[PDB]
Amino acid sequence: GRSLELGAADIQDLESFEAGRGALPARAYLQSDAPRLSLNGEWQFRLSPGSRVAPDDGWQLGEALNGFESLPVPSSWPMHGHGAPAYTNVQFPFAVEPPHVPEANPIGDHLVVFEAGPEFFPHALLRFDGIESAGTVWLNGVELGTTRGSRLAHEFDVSGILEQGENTLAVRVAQFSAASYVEDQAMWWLPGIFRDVTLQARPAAGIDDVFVHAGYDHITGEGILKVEASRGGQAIDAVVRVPELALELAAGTEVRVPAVEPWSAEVPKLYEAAVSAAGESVALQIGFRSIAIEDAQFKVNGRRILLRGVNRHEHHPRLGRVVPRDVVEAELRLMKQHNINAIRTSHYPPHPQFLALADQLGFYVVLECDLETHGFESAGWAQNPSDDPQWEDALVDRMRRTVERDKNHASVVMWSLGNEAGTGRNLAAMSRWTKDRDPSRPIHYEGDWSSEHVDVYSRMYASQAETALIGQGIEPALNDAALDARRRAMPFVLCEYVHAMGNGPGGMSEYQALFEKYPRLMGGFVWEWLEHGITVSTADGVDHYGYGGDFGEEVHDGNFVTDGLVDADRRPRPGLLDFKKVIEPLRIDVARDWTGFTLRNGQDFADTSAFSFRYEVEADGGALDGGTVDVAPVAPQSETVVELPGSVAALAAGLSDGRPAVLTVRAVLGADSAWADAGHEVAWGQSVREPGAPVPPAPVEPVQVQDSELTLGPVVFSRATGMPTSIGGVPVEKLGLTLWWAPTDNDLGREWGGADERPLATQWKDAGLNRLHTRLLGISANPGQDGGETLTVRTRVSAADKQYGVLVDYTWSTDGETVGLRTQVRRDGTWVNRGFEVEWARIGLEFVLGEETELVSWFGQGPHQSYPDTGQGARAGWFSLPLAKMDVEYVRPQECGARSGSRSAALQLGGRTLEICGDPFALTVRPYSQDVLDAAAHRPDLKADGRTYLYVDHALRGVGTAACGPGVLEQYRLKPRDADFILTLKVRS
Amino acid sequence: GRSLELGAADIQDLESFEAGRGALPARAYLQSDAPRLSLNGEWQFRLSPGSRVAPDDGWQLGEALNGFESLPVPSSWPMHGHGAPAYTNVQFPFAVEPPHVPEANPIGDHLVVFEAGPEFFPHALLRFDGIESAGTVWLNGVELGTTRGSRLAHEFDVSGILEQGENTLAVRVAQFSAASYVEDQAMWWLPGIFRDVTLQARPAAGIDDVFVHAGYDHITGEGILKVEASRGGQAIDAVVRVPELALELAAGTEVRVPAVEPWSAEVPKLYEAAVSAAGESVALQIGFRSIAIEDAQFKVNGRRILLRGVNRHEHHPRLGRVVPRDVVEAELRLMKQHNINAIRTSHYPPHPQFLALADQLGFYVVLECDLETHGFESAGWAQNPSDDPQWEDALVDRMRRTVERDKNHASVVMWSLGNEAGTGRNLAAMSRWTKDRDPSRPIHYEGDWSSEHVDVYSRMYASQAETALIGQGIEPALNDAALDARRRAMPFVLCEYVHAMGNGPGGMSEYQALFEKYPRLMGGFVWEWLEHGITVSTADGVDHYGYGGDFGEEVHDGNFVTDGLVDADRRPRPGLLDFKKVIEPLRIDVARDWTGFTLRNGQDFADTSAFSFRYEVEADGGALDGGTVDVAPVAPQSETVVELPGSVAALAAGLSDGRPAVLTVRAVLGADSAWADAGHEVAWGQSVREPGAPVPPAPVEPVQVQDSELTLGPVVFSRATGMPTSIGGVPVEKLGLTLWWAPTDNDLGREWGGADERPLATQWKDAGLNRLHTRLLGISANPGQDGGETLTVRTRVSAADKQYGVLVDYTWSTDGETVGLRTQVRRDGTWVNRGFEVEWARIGLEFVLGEETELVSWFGQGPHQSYPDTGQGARAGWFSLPLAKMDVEYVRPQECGARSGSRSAALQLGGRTLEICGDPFALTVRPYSQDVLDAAAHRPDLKADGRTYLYVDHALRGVGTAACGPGVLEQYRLKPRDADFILTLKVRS
Ligand SMILES: OC[C@H]1O[C@@H](O)[C@H](O)[C@@H](O)[C@H]1O
Ligand SMILES: OC[C@H]1O[C@@H](O)[C@H](O)[C@@H](O)[C@H]1O
Ligand SMILES: OC[C@H]1O[C@@H](O)[C@H](O)[C@@H](O)[C@H]1O
Ligand SMILES: OC[C@H]1O[C@@H](O)[C@H](O)[C@@H](O)[C@H]1O
Repeated sequence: GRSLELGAADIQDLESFEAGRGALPARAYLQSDAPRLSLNGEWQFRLSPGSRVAPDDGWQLGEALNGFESLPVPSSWPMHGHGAPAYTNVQFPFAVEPPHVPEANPIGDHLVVFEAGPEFFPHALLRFDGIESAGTVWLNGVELGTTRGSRLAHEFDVSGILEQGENTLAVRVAQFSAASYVEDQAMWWLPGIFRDVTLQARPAAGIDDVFVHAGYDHITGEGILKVEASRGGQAIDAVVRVPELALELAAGTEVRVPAVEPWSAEVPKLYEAAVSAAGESVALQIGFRSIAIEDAQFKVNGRRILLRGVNRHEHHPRLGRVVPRDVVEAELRLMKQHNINAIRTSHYPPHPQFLALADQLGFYVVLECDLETHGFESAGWAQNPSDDPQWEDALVDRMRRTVERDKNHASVVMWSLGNEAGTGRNLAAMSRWTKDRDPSRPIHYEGDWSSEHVDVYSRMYASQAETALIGQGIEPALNDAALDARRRAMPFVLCEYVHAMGNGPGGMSEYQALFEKYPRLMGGFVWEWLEHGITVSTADGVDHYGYGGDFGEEVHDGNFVTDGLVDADRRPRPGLLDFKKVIEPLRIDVARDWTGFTLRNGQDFADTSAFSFRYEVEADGGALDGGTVDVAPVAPQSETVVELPGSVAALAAGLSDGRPAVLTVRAVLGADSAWADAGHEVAWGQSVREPGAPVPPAPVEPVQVQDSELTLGPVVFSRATGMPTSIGGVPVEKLGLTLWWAPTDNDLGREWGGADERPLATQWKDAGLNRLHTRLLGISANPGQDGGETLTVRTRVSAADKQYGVLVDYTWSTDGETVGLRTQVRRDGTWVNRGFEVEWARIGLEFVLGEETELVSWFGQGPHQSYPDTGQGARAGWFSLPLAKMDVEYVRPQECGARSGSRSAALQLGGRTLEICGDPFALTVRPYSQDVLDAAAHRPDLKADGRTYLYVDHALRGVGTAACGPGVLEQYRLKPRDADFILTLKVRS
Repeated sequence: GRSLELGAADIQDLESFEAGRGALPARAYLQSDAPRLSLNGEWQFRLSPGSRVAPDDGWQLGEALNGFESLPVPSSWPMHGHGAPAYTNVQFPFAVEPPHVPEANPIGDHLVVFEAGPEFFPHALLRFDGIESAGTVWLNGVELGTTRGSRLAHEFDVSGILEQGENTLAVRVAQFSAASYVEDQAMWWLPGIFRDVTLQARPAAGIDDVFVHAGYDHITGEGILKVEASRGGQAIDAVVRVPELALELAAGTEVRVPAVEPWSAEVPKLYEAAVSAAGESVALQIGFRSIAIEDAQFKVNGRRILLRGVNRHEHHPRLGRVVPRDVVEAELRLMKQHNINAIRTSHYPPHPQFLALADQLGFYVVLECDLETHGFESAGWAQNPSDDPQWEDALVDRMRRTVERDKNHASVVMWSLGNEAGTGRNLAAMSRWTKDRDPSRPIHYEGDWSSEHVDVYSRMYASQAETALIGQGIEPALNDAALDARRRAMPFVLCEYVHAMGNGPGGMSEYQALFEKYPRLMGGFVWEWLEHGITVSTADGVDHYGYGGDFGEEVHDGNFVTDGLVDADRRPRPGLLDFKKVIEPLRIDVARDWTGFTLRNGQDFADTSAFSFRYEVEADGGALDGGTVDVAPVAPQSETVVELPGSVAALAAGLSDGRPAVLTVRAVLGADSAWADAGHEVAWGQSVREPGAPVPPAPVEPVQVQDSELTLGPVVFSRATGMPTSIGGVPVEKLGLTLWWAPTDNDLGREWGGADERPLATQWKDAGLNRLHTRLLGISANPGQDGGETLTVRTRVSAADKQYGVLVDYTWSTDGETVGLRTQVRRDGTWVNRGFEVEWARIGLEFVLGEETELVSWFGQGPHQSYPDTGQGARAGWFSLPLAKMDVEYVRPQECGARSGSRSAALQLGGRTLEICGDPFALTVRPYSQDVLDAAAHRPDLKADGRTYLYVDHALRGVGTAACGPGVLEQYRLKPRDADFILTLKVRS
């Protein structure tokens, strides 16, 4: 049996169950004075479709290069025209038959030439901080070894192989390997050398690894310091210095520092330090803090903390898995600016530079190992690597490298074994290894609800209801009494919650109230921080984001990648603006009589000395009063009542009733910080004096009659239809009832529970809410006042093939100045379809106007959108925006931009202005129709058609988080019902 | 309360529950010598969007016409650019709130000027044979009345209103009315005056109505004749004459004719007749036949008959509901040419000219009333007009007019109350009325399974299994013993079965065998005769059919309209070719030794004297023998063994074994008939001498080896992939396994039963059968014979995210002339997905070739396609066709064109020819890919890409009728399994 296949040897290596070979022991990423040369820059690159046709020519030596072109390094090579991105959620892009790999497997050959000076001898190494997913490395033709673990560091000794002067480094990178089976994160598949490549010397009498142990005794205030140092795995002599604390001690010994200032996300105190031996010195930043679990609470420095967190993937719209440092610093400052205090590195270790920034700015970090086997769930977890003993060594290695690299950073308060990888013996081995190596950080893993091998109980997307049961410690018991006992003593954290995809997330406040009420609840991490949008440039310079499927992939999960609080360029979504308010660290309850406000300090450690408390009274015209009030600092977890100047209460008392006015109290930064300038807003509260009920016009104008038209003051009606065609000279091309909106991403998902497995969008489509039809029943003019008349138009709205409907009556009235419009809705028949009760998106009206709108003004909530279960961040005030800025640039267009709680509005159409008033309504204005919005898959598919689509809603439905997790909560649902609402219009030129 | 709405009076009339007003009594359509003038021609026409804007100007008088243009009459006015067609299946296109109508309701004003000569006085009438759906008629400004019942005749007296000379006739037609609620047939909605408009004089002493009663005593052979005649509802004096029978008798008296030749679809004997009084004479055609039910059988003239039927809608691709007479005669001849003997006028009376043609050519007709309320089912039948007493008069009227018009035609053997209209008191009133008026024809209605008010038990799409239970009279009992007793004594008919949508129908033979075995089974009517395709002409002159949705309708049911045995232009689909064979009236079983054949006469009345029995022996070269054999006529329902000339058996006996040869016996017409010429084929049978097993080549050629290629005789392989790239100079761009085909219309429907409600196409999509991926495992050359070698390529086929797969091994061998190819398939893992066992469409191979193919030849079954549960009409022989004629022009492209039972094949590519041989396989050749075929929604979306896609299948799955009714029967399913098949190839230039 002759064997004639090509590349069988390269494939066997890619199919290996083992960790990479030929590498130095795993250690910490350390700032050293040892000489170093970054090989980052312009490399040469060649791509083959698979191993069997990957040329075995002499390319590794660098001479006679055939078929190479320039490429930057680090890089995600699909970001530069070589192949294309492919995004899948749970599903693998290849056949599930481990350890085998497909035949279509991009192979990337990388090569660079560099100069090695004398200072890199006799000893040196090469360091690779990230290769996705399988790398083989040669130096001057000699093989160093292989890399496994795509976001993990590898180091190769080049002593006696690195030559003085010019050297040639070659790296072969395969996209898919056996390791892909354990790297099934929901994100873009992006092969490449995507992190630093560095040459580092290792002088004699140096330092290879360091392990900081900096604890805090919260009773005495002492610091407990012990800095370990080793060479070749052996503890060595070395001296530690921290100038600020008047300390010089030996490595390996534990000392009590009489008084330290503890480290926390709120106060990230960092003492500079150096560990030095004869040949090498290491620069450290040390944060004193101790982590402990007691009374079923997660405590730092003796206090239960509340995690205000997000899940952070690493992604950049033009460079993929390469995130420039300027972008890292930016987004982390942006996080702090929105009151975030915690980060989960979903689902792999980040760039090693991330850790120091986290220590400095202040975040509680859950550092997570690179491991996820989600794609094995659909087959009942059969062949899951997490329980296959042949994978033990490879998975322990992943955890080892994860722990060693970042074990010195005070910001890491939990080690996480991975994400959605089931349960198995290998996961238990990873946990046992970590607990032995570093018992100073509790262990996290959500995949095993029994929680046998962890220290905190973690779940994702648990309902508000179950969260409250857990907060009270009365969730259902595990069958094993011993394991149930353990878990009931564990604090609870939501590693992912309030899925922030598209319009939403809804129901954040409900979670937060539980967090504040129940100590056992640690808090939660929003999924997720950013949208993984990829910029696509088109003809005429139009720029938009692409998502799953837009790059010609055979298997994908669509727009699930754009599920973030900010877009790929870090521009806030409305959800982040709401999130900031929900998690605000201070609560300000302004008194109704404007005499003062209650101030609760929600922080865990800091008092209120960093904040300046300011007040301002705003009214119709401008601002009437304002200033700053001094507050004796308030301790954490306590409250006080702050008096306001009597002048404020006097304004309120002498306010002619019916005049609108808003008192706003804010807590801003008194001075610059590392993450924001002075005056940055942190918390706020308001008290509103509402405008009185709008005076309904006197019906003293009669109805003129003609053959095909009616007129009632500034309004013109069509006799045939009964609907306005003009108001004050403004063409009304249509007016009608609305019960539907263009489905959100959440409306496109299932609400599990109940016998109805259809998404809300499908329920609506089956019911006909998107294609309503109106029948005219009657037109009638009725006696008004002193000659005038009202005009009642009676209609019935329904849909083809349906028997249910609603009766809508429009009653118009006018005095010549302002048009009054009453609308009555009455449901007719039983609103059931395919055996389930139909629900409504809204109860409102759609005005279609023939003119374009330039500007929208309103008194209500703003500046940004607000729906019944969102809008926490929208405050009471006066707002005005150009039309285009009323919209929201979601990647898949969908319902958005409604302004709930509006009392008045004003649209500028050319030279005229249309004013709407009435009891609280929601306001939306768009230059396109609802059907155009529902059809559009990307922003370019939206086109203005010269009209103005105006929406005035009396009732609205919530948005929820049904795309992943709970749907709209009961209190925000909208069942069919009768309704009645009044409204006044006016046009002025 | 002033009332200001427009058109409220016209709308109230459209909402009327009552029949049309002001019309003459319902009567028969009669050929009379009274003067007549057809007003058909070029009319003037105007369209308004609704009643409220329909002008009330002076248009009815004909002077100062504003906005009218020319339009033909009769017409379906959406067929001429006024609006557009809209097709819905079950669902109404308007809100379901009877009797109300929508505001978007096209109003069509029609007008013509004509001359009335002296012979139209003093009495005359105007006759309208069809107006959809509500007409108001004026003559010279004077209102005559209104029409209700869209396919029913109305007559209006114009005495004292018709003026001598020039007259002006005006008709206002509304598309939607209260009557639309009872005209919910599955078809295009097409308003208009779509049938004849005729002026007819009514001289004094004339004849208004006639009622023929022509029975047959099958014991004596006597005819029982009684011709009734009436004027103004009163029986009158009149004399009846039938020359051929030597008869002159008075109307109203019953006589025994000593000897008549009975009428039947097989022998449609018609005696000419005339009923005459002083002023008028009527021409009649009389067929003597008596209908009776006894021993739970449906009998004509004392014999149980077998219905070979189709459901006939009226439709024309360019004129809509207007079917020219030349097209009627054509399609009915086409029906007879395919052995059909029965017609159901689904679901309304046809054009009155249809009846005479049915009497002449010979069909058993189920004449069905215009009534269907299907759209009320989705709401639990609430508000169903069939049980609403306010609709009684309007529904009795529909049945009255239905019965009166056609009561004289022997071809009508059943009256049908309507279709899918539920159960209700009005349906019972329609039945009571019919039984009293005409007790000579049993009553049919499927909507009430209890069968309380009918004479035959009717069902639609009952499984073969339930049909067999009913054939034995052991179906489950009704709860009411008295009704169960009645129904068990009733014969059973399938008014709709073997849904003929797209590829199919499958499972026809199984039904037919039950029809022949069980007397209680009357037979069945295929759904349906024609596709309702509408021709759409595009730039460059390309012509294709449109279906539901292609005309911009808001609500539609897609391609369900193209569900016919022939296309809109009456070109046969493969299903009709199979249907003809299944229902063939004679069975011919040719003996294996070629000594003779068994002949069963399946007819009910006629013997075999009309047929000439002919034989022919065909072989490789040409024909070897042939002739005609004389058969003593065989009586109905008996059989005989016909000897063939000894010369035929001698050829078979002296045939060198392994040589293929086919003996075919045919029954053709001995002489011309009214529906076909002499030599037309009616029945056939065959005996085949198969070719011997193909000799596998001697493996005496070795494997040449190169860096990137292997070669084994005329074959070139790629070392990387292991797959052919050449055979004899022909580029092979790809070769691989197939388990999937582009879903048929049947595959897009649900198979109710079992916990899996997904259509087969969705099951396949979820499982990944459409996106298979192959991994190379090994390549190996093995010792052959006298130096030669075999080449085994080992592969594993699967799909992304799936663990199941198949192992496919290709073993090649050659002697230099012919390539031998063995293929072994072994399933690997459990083929389950989303909790249900995956099924396969096929087990085969796809050859993709770089050259185009001009011609395809094969020995097997043809000329037309054949799948496991179809192809009855495909016979054994030798066939050759240009590539384009191997395809099938279904309106929605889908899997089709496979040739099952193939033993050899030959493709001509330019100058060369590729030959395939082996054990029985299925052959398909296309100029495009399977994905292009699945994506295409219409024919133009198919584009040849310069390649040749060749499919060789070892196993195939059935097609069934799951689009509506049973899916693939158990024995034709294809579960995943191991398989093995051999095959030889050869290229000759
Ligand atoms: O103590 C106040 C601060 O608390 C931090 O945890 C948060 O990240 C900051 O944005 C700020 O709110
Ligand atoms: O092994 C994976 C499973 O683990 C269980 O603890 C959990 O309840 C399941 O939902 C699933 O995640
Ligand atoms: O008796 C033979 C004939 O029977 C008729 O019913 C049929 O319509 C004809 O096509 C032919 O088959
Ligand atoms: O009233 C309509 C119903 O009539 C019943 O006899 C039948 O079983 C049902 O399927 C439905 O057709």
